Amino acid sequence: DFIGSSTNLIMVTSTTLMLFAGRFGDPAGFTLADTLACGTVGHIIGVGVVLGLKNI
Amino acid sequence: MRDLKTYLSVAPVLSTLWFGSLAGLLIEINRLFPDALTFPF
Amino acid sequence: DTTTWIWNLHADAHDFDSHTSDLEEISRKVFSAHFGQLSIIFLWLSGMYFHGARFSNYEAWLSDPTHIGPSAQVVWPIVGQEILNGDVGGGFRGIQITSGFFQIWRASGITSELQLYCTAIGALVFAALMLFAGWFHYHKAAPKLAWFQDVESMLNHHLAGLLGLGSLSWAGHQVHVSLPINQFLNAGVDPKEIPLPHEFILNRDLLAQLYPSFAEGATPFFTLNWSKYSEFLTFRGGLDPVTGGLWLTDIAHHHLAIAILFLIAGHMYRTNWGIGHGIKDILEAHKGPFTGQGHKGLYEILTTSWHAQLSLNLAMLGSLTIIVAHHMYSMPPYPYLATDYATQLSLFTHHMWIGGFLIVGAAAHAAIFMVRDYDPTNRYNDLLDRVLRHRDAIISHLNWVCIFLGFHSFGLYIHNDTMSALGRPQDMFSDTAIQLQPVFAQWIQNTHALAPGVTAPGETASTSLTWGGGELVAVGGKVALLPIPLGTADFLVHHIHAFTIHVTVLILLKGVLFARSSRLIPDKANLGFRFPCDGPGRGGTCQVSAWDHVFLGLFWMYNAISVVIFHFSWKMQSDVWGSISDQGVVTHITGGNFAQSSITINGWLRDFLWAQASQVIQSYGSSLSAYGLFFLGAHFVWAFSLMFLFSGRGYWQELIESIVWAHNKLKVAPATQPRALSIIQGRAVGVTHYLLGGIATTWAFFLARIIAV
Amino acid sequence: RPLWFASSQSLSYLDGSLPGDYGFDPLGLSDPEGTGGFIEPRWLAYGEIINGRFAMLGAAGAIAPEILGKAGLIPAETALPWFQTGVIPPAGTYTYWADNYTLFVLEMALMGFAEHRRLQDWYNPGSMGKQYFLGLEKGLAGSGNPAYPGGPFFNPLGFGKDEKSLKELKLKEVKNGRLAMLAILGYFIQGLVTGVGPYQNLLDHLADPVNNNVLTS
Ligand code: CLA
Ligand code: CLA
Ligand code: CLA
Ligand SMILES: CC1=C(/C=C/C(C)=C/C=C\C(C)=C\C=C\C=C(C)\C=C\C=C(C)\C=C\C2=C(C)CCCC2(C)C)C(C)(C)CCC1
Ligand code: SF4
Repeated sequence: DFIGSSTNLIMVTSTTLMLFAGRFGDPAGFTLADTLACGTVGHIIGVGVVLGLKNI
Repeated sequence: MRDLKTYLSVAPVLSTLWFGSLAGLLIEINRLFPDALTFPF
Repeated sequence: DTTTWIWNLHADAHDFDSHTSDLEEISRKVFSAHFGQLSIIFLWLSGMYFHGARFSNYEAWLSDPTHIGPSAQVVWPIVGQEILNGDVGGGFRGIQITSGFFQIWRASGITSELQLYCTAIGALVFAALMLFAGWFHYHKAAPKLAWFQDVESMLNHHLAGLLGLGSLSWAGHQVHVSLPINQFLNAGVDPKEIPLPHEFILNRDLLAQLYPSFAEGATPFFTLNWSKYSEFLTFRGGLDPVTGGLWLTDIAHHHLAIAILFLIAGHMYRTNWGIGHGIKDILEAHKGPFTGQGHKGLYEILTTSWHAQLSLNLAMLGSLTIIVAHHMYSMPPYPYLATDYATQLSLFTHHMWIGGFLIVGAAAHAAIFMVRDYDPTNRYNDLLDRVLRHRDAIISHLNWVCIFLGFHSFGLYIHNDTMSALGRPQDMFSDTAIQLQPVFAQWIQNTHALAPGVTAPGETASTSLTWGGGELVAVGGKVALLPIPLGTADFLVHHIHAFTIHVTVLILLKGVLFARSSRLIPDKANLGFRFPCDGPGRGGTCQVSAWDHVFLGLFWMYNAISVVIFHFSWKMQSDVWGSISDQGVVTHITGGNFAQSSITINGWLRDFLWAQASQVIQSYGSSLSAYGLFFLGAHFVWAFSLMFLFSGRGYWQELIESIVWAHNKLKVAPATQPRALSIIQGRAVGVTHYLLGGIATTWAFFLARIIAV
Repeated sequence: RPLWFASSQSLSYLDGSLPGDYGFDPLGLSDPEGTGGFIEPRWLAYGEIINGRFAMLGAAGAIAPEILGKAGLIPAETALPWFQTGVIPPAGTYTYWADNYTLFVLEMALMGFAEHRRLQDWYNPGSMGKQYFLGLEKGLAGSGNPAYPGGPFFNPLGFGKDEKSLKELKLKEVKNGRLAMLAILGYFIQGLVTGVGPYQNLLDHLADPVNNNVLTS
């Protein structure tokens, strides 16, 4: 039902892009804390974008 | 212990116990013989 | 040996820096002392919660808040003192309380006396737990110094955990308990018929009936369809017409937002995992355009000293308390608080005094740090050095501002008084002859009134009703809040406030800056933070220490705070509070005489002090006679303080010498030789009694006046 | 040896003397610096072992009554889920030969004897075999290691005569304990969320795997 809507794609892209920007054991030393932080930041960015776009 | 007795005999604690007993007694007479101005004896 | 040892025993009881020179032991003692204070606070809360369950008329008040006076204390009938059990209504006799505890309980959803008993038992258990924790953490498992100096971890936990999660938990409680119970109470439902709070959690259709959004469950939160929760998460603004307080939905939304913001803010400082900033790096790297080098060296100062941290925290807490006092009278957060005038006057005066005391403490501890912990060799900081290198320019300019403000704020009152006495009312500074209008404040009021609908599209009403342009609010025939006019009378008193604040700042800052040395005594640092004098040389060096500067600043703090509370009391009694008839005519308590009578010193003596003190002096024989007894007793203490302030030490030592001779004559001479009080102690005794007498007099006057009318 | 999320700080002190050591300690609770109170590596290992043993008992005990009830081995009156056997009176109760509180007192007395003896052995070694205790003090002397007392009372079958076998058995014991603690946490969470017995949850999932998942609940 919800899968495939605008919100899902928007926040999936936000999280993936933030993780990719953060990165660019693990070859590069990307600590799990870094992954959690980047995913979190992507989530706040996506939530703010979706809430703002949903109004207009 | 001995230290318990020594701390109990210090001036503040002994004075507080004495004054509390005194106040209780005075309230007892004031309750038993209320509103007293003259000796009827 | 002598009697000064007894006095010295209690004077240095909590000075851990004098006992030992090891930072670890001082830190451990501080931790345990904090635990003990927390235990005492929990015991106090337990007592307050228990007394309202057994010796109070809470239920009767809950069935009729407007016409019943709250009460939680009852007196034993021993010496005829049972006259203090007045008729407060609800078939109850006792002392009327003014701490606003009933409003808190009503806003929290409490409906019966069974919940208060459970809260009291829980608080007592918590007090016992805190006492045991203090004992354990001092005697069994005492932390190391390196644990206390991890200030990056302390800030993270104290922001995310203590403040971030507390707001979220309280928002949850509000949403789940306080909103439905208050909605039921506001609907006229009898309190004993309201369902218990757990019925809302267990039965969901009951909550769905009041708020349909609860039928959808938690799915809209995850789907980002947050508009569905607008039933109980609003942005209305203004006061509730039924009760006179803020909407509880606004409070719930506010606490949710605050919790999220604090949780976000708690992930800033670096810890073991290497993400986040370090405080030392932020301080060092910061170099703006005029600082130059920067704040390099403050991290060591603030991590190796307890007095600097105490001073900073005290200043911040005092300012916060004053802000809290200002923000609660204009935007009443609890139901049935605005229209209950006795509590409103008592809550404003309490926090003002607390804030003033905490600010003076901040100044004192800054002086202590400067005297003791200052070290230019090992803990050099540039900004402090530059401030110390031009202290003559700072004080002399602050001295000028005080004179200018004092002249141009008090000479106006004196000129008004003289012109009134000479039969020339057309030459005074008033609304009819010469106007000094506060134009900036009026512009601010107009802007804030017009802000909704233009600059705040989501707002349906203004934040407060003090900004002119709103509508009057009436609850139970009384006035809750209405726009407050500003005129020439409000121009002068604000500048009085500014003058007094500036003088207090001058005294305290001069003490702090000249704590280490001055042109008179170059070696004042070696003499100590608390010493009486340096002899009668150089013409006289009485009261040169920083302790004496704090002692002088206490008097001015008391002088400054007293004018604020008088201003608040008269302005609110004359311009806001009152009653409304059935046709909509407002009759204030004093009929709006603040505008014309508060411009001369005679008006405050005749229309405020003389006219409003007739309630306390006629309280004999009634249930308010305790206030009449405390009114006279406080004058005695205030006048008794003057013996220590005006006199010296030699006279009393000689008098005690004669007394000791008379005792020696009869073999009743004590082996502990009597001694008169020291020079410093005689000063400390006087100011304590002075403040106690003044504050008690004002307290009795206010409480006896406002309860009767 | 295999390493599971090991870190440089944690590898400094977790040499490998403990059984089943994988180097996993992201929070560094067992760091030998600033040891005090109950944060001590020996006490932490002892607590882990004891919690594991109790969890391995409880994980089988909670699900045993439901297993046999479906097979008809026991009367249906005793085929109750783990949260309806009188542990939580609001959730339901069963009437035994005595009410719950006297059972509680009897349990407290017996286990108080047992646990106080164990604690006294932990504090000072070998002192539980000196004072006369109905003539049973001969076998309760212990073996110098608090978590592995040994002796005729606790090791009757004579397992682990060699050190290698003992080490392998210790490793297996700690692995089973960790699995059981995870299982007990799952028990609690499933009981709180679904509201039925864990065996009922497994049967429901097996009946229709595509439907009875976390997503639908
Ligand atoms: C968090 C708050 C806080 C803390 C932890 C401290 C801690 C400290 N202060 Mg301090 N202070 C504070 C707030 C605080 N202060 C504030 C707000 C002020 C401004 C008024 C001051 C003003 C101040 C001064 C002026 C001095 C200190 C000093 C000290 C140190 C020694 C204190 C001592 O020995 O007290 C001992 C405790 C007492 C003497 C008890 C006082 C009793 C009061 C005054 C009477 C109360 C009457 C009561 C209502 C009636 C009871 C009746 C009953 C007896 C029957 C200690 C580190 C001293 C220092 O460091 O010198 C080197 C010092 O000289 N402080
Ligand atoms: C038992 C001890 C004791 C005795 C026998 C006396 C006797 C005397 N005092 Mg005196 N005094 C005492 C204690 C005592 N004092 C104490 C403790 C103080 C300090 C508060 C004073 C302060 C004092 C002053 C200021 C003056 C006297 C004066 C006098 C003489 C005038 C008569 C009189 O009663 O004055 C009145 C005495 C008082 C009002 C003192 C108050 C009584 C106190 C509270 C009693 C304390 C008893 C003590 C707890 C004993 C404990 C015993 C225990 C160990 C068993 C008289 C010789 C006067 C005099 O002639 O010049 C020297 C005078 O001007 N006294
Ligand atoms: C400001 C309060 C405070 C602070 C800063 C500390 C700080 C500390 N305590 Mg401590 N403690 C406190 C209060 C506090 N305690 C209280 C009130 C008690 C009760 C007496 C204890 C009992 C206690 C013991 C027994 C021990 C410590 C220890 C420690 C140290 C190690 C803690 C650690 O690594 O985490 C360890 C953290 C955990 C293992 C997680 C436990 C999580 C708890 C159980 C959850 C709390 C649930 C809570 C009640 C929910 C409330 C719900 C609501 C209904 C009220 C640390 C210095 C230990 C030490 O070595 O001292 C140096 C130690 O052995 N503390
Ligand atoms: C390639 C690869 C990979 C990858 C992966 C990944 C990349 C993942 C990721 C993921 C992630 C990395 C995620 C994350 C996330 C996080 C988070 C998400 C957190 C948190 C958050 C929060 C808690 C929030 C909240 C909130 C709320 C509730 C309200 C308000 C708003 C907000 C939002 C703030 C793998 C490994 C597979 C394999 C190998 C290769
Ligand atoms: S004796 Fe008294 S007046 Fe003289 S210098 Fe000292 S404090 Fe001042």
